[PDB]
Amino acid sequence: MKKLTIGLIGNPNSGKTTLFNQLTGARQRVGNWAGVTVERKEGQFSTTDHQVTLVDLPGTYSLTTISSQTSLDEQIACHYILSGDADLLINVVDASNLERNLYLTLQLLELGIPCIVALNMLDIAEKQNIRIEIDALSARLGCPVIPLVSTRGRGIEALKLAIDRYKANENVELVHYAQPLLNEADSLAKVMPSDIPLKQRRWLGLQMLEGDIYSRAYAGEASQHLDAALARLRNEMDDPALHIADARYQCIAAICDVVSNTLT
Repeated sequence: MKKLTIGLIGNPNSGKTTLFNQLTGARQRVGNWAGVTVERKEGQFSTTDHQVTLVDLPGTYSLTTISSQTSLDEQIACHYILSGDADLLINVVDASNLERNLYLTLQLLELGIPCIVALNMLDIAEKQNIRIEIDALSARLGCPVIPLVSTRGRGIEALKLAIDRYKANENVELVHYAQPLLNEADSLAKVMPSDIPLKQRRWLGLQMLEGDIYSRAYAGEASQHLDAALARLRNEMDDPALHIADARYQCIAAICDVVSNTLT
């Protein structure tokens, strides 16, 4: 009887649409996202405790662009995620490309939104001699990791159980950014719109320092101080955005080094 909203997000070709169809069945409506013709499909399903509305978000590899430009999918996903409309997210992860998918995963966890990872393509990974340590991954992410076992799925039943048990993510250490980057990002966050949570304002600060233009619309007055902050950081270190990317690759590489093993 309790209402609950979940956003479904993952990379393109992660199995997310198939999972959507499996969860909602015939209980779906299709429209378009506001102001664009990009399709917005959402549906309903029930758990033991909740009546769930599932919103299918457009596929994306990340919520940020530091190069290039247009991405209506990425702007829609980023805007919805930052709106706070969803009570939680299901992040569909391709097990056979775990390292690639964990960038988006890391962005969600750094935003601090309640998240359940749905681990998909397990059969492909296994046939390709890849095995993933689910509990090690969950320990490092601070959120549940559910293998989507297809046989009598069952995978969906485990997923619904986690939905009924959803809670805040654990405040684990994820990316280890340089302290000057953290300080300047915090100084930018402090001047952003007050109605935005502080974790999200700090994340936005780091993204602007990396050079994301998608965020700046959300950062309000912070955009007026970004050049002075960048000047200080450039005094502290060569290419601070490169330092950000290196920190991220380090984190993901370590996680994959522990979590992903050969079956044979």
